[PDB]
Amino acid sequence: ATVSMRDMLKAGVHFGHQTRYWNPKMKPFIFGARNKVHIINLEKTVPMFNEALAELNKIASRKGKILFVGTKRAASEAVKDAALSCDQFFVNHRWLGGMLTNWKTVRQSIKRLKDLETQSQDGTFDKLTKKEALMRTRELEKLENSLGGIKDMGGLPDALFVIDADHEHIAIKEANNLGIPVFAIVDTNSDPDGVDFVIPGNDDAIRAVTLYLGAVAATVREGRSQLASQAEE
RNA sequence: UCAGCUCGUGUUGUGAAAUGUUGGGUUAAGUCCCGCAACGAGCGCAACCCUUAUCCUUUGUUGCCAGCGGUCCGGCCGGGAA
Ligand SMILES: [K+]
Ligand SMILES: [K+]
Ligand SMILES: [Mg+2]
Ligand SMILES: [Mg+2]
Ligand SMILES: [Mg+2]
Ligand SMILES: [Mg+2]
Ligand SMILES: [Mg+2]
Repeated sequence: ATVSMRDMLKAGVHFGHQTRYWNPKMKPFIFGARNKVHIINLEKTVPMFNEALAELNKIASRKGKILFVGTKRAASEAVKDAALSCDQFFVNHRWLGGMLTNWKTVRQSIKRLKDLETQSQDGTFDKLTKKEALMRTRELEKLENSLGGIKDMGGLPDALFVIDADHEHIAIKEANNLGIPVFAIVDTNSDPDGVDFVIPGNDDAIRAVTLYLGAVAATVREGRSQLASQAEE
């Protein structure tokens, strides 16, 4: 695709963790070690990323919903920006256990967030007796921080794209439970067993994270434009 | 009158069960915040009730007497609404 080994090398995709923290299941994707730090095999990274991008493009063309999951402090704002410029949904703060498997309950929180936003736009807060308004705006802030990116999702997504599979093991487990395909960036210290589409690469570097997110956003934009509530655009 | 006791859905365990409800703080309080495979909800806590402590408005008799006028010195009388 558009991404090539050279720009991943520039970003730092090939850097992993220290050898003592590795998961032995990452041995096929590990190229070697330098200064007691693993080096991911970009020669394997590139085609796997291309295949994941193609599958994401197909999912977007079929009018599917893409959930971008990443809550690390180095990928939160990047994930939010990618999802916003891609018109898909995101979770960039702490994943609530049961967001997908207990969606019938998380829906009520989504509705409460919508109602609080409507009240804020109305102006019932200054009608309220000050302390109640402060409590309600604090609740609005908390609900926006938690479920801001899935407010308009309206149901289970058709695909998850995850940064730091190990950090988001709960989301990946829920997606495996529900049958939702998982594309994920898997570092050398992570277990790739639950991931349908593994992309070995650095998940701690802001440059690499932005590279992955930009490629995914671009490919899903093309996939969406392929249908766009029409025949072919 | 102790701050406790539970449920739904989700998740863990072959199972009895567990989690939530534990943890760091804080409170009279499972009180509240932060964290967190939990997300929410109910009965309890608190508040809504009565009374007491301050002020304002209205009303002023059988209750009151500051300014007045008398007076048998008793708000006693005419009055006054302070
Ligand atoms: K056991
Ligand atoms: K339960
Ligand atoms: Mg990493
Ligand atoms: Mg208990
Ligand atoms: Mg218990
Ligand atoms: Mg309580
Ligand atoms: Mg808790």
